[PDB]
Amino acid sequence: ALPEKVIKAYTTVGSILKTWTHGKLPKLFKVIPSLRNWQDVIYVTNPEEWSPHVVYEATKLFVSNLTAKESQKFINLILLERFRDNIETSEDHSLNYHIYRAVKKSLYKPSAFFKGFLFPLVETGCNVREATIAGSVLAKVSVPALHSSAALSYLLRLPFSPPTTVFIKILLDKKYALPYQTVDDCVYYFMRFRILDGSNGEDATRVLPVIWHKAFLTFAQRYKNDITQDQRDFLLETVRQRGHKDIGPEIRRELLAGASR
Amino acid sequence: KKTKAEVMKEVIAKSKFYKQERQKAQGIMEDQIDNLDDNFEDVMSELMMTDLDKEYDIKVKELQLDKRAAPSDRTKTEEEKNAEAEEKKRELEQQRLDRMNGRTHDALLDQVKKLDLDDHPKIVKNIIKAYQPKLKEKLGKFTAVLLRHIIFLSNQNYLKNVQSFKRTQNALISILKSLSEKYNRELSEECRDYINEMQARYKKNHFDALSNGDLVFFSIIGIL
RNA sequence: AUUUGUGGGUGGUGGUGCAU
Repeated sequence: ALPEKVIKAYTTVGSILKTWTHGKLPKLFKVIPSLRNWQDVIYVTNPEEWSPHVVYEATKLFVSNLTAKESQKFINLILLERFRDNIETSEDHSLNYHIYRAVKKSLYKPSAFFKGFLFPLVETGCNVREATIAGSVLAKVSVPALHSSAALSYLLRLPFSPPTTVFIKILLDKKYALPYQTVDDCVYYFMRFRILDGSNGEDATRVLPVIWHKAFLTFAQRYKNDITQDQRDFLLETVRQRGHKDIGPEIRRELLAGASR
Repeated sequence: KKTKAEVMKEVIAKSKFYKQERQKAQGIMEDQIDNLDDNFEDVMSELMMTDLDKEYDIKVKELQLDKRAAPSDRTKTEEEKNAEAEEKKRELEQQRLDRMNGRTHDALLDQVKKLDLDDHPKIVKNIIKAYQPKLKEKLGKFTAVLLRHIIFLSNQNYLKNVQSFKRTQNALISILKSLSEKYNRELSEECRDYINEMQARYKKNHFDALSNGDLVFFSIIGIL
């Protein structure tokens, strides 16, 4: 049950946004952020069929004027699906420049995009190319210390996965702050990756990848002093038992150059 | 014909592209003219309005907690580190050959130092400098104090022997080497004003304006 | 109650030669 004028205006605005490439956005679209039924207006206007530049502009306007929860809901329900569709059905699995700009804006304002997409991408099972693109975008435009630590703790407390491990590798390349709790979470992730000689799950016997090995090497190069004597010994034991053949030297060098906090 | 009909096929399809582009812009302009207020009436008609967050809230206290920065970089090879420095040594060498072709007041800190002792007041001042640097203008003033105070002390006394004076003196030398590699404009201003004052003193009195401080001035600028 | 003052990363949302 929607008004006929409302439906006509929404369809006309969606068509104008889909066909628009340059110029100014409509005042209807500018006052949509200052309205209530924004999700319904966007669904009627079909933002999936609209322009990526117009979508990036709408996301920036919502991040600059609207509220964080409405911004997170809109960002999830539009951008996550659109980015997944673009990555799956791109001509060469290539991300759009305007979509990347919108994602960079959403990362600059990370109070919404994390709970909107970062847990949602891992839950929806982003592919290897999608995980690599997400890690590259995060390394290009990271976030504040609190948001980075929350994202890292969420990724470590999440189960072992290729996309989660790639996200952990990109976060370790960014080299954010790891407190005692974050270092404990990293050590728990390493112990879960290592085998247990009574009850064991799947990661005890599951093989580890080169991305996970590089993530462990970067974590050892960054947070060597954030691990205590027992934590450094546990990291060295993990890097010996289930570590790589060629990363073992740098791993042991970092685990021996690390100091107890 | 190929440079004409291509120009024809371009601009026709360009204007076709232009007219289509202008049509969407006019539609958006019409959307901001009448459909804008209609959208305001649209929102007045229509109506449409955890665990990870707790883990995020748990990580929020795990972000304002402890922290330690130690993000190390790559490993410098021995020959590689040696070569770049050798390159760095060479870079100033041809440049030399190309050149071979073409805390505030004195007494403000003098009283502070005289109250102290110039056996480690330098190291104390080095801390005071490092403190300010931890917070460059004050550093330039500090170097000015360093210079005129070195001159001042060399004028003052020689009770410290070659193993009590040269210690703090060479400490001042190394300190001013570091502050030379950090600051140069101020040092040039200092030396230039001092040498003009040198001339003025000499002109007022040829022999009655000599100084051991001037001697060590010449020596230090020469090795600097 | 984000922004400024000090430092610093400065290239592959890389093409390509080839093997399988």
